[PDB]
This record gives sequence, structure tokens and C-alpha cells, in this order.
Amino acid sequence: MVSRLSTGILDFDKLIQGGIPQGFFIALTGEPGTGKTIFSLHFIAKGLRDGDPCIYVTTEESRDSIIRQAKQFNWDFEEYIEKKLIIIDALMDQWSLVNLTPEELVNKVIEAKQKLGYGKARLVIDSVSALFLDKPAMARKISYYLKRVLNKWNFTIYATSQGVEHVADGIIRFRRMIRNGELHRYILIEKMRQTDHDKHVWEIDIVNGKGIVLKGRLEE
Ligand SMILES: [Zn+2]
Ligand SMILES: [Zn+2]
Ligand SMILES: [Zn+2]
Ligand SMILES: [Zn+2]
Repeated sequence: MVSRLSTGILDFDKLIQGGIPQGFFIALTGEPGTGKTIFSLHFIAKGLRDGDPCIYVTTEESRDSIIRQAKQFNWDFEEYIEKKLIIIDALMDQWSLVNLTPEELVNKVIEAKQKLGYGKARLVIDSVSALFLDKPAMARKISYYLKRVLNKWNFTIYATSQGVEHVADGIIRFRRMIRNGELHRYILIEKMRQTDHDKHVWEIDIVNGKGIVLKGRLEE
């Protein structure tokens, strides 16, 4: 039916008929510390292992932090750098963003894509909200532009945010909750075009050396 890219989490792929539709713009929404970056690292890790060109744009953390985080889950991004992976640091060389504007970000991503060569690509923009902190009302116009142009350049895109959702082809929501001294984390596919997606909230775990693990389905 459609060409789907694995999330890197098999149990999650089951929830969306094999994975994310190629060319989609996917909004990952939720409070800080809810697993959105890790979820994204899975997507890139899987792409890299698949031979996909991969680009990760980071606006809150350093490139090194992203790399260290990935190592936590037995992903080794270092030797892919400038070969099949470019991490663009919007928090701070040629793969840096001076100004956090939408066009500067796209131009830099396209520059990176030219370095990495032909082929379907994965892009993470973590986070897309950094683009409109000061222009909250531009969120929709910015996301439409980002989606149109990045899809044109053969990307399937994850965009984290802590109008984006409405422009997005899919929406995955992340939650955390403390109850009786316990932390519980949850994920929900709120929207996914062209996909008979699961509508249940799922409990997830973040496990060292593994990453996000689906623990079970919530009812009602
Ligand atoms: Zn570095
Ligand atoms: Zn729990
Ligand atoms: Zn739906
Ligand atoms: Zn049910």
C-alpha cells in the first residue's frame, strides 16, 4: 500500500502497520523528559543501520550530548558522521545553525543532504518549537513550509515540540506521570494518515542498552 519506514521499535511498528509512511511529517508532542528524543534516536539509528542518509537537528542539547545519549542504548553514531549521518547543532561547525530561523534550518539540512548523497532520508528536528518561541502564531505557516520543502527533498521527518500538529501527517504524544512514588510513561498515536493505527494508550519503559520498550496496552 504505502512504503513505510520502521521506527526502530518493532512493538511500535505493529501499531502503525509496519512503520511511518515515507515522506510524512510526524509531530512528537509532550512535556520535557517524556522520551521524545530517545524515540527519535531510534528512528535515526534504524535508518543508519538501513543505509538511509540521516540528519538530526538539535536545538536544546549539544551534538555530543546526542551522541552520548545514543551510546546509552548501544547506538554508535560516531563512525557514521559525515558519511551517512549529520548532526546539526542549533545550540551553539559548518553543521551549526547561527540563526534559528526556518529557512536557515532548511538550507542547512539541504546542504547536509547534498553531502550524504541520493536516497530516502530521515530527519529529526528536535525541537521544531525553537523555531517559533518568539513567534508562536507563525507555527502553522512555518510547519507547512518545513513540510512542503523537506518532503520535496526526500525526507521523512520527526518534529518534536515541548499549528504544528494540524500540518503534521501523524501525531505521537508522550506522557509521564508520578503515582505512589512510581514514574509511569505513556505513548499514544493520536493521528496517522493512511494508517489503521492503534488507538490505545501504551505504557513504555526506557531501558539502558535498549531504549524505549512497550510494556502493555491500557484499556478504556
Ligand atoms: Zn562534537
Ligand atoms: Zn507503570
Ligand atoms: Zn486516526
Ligand atoms: Zn481496548
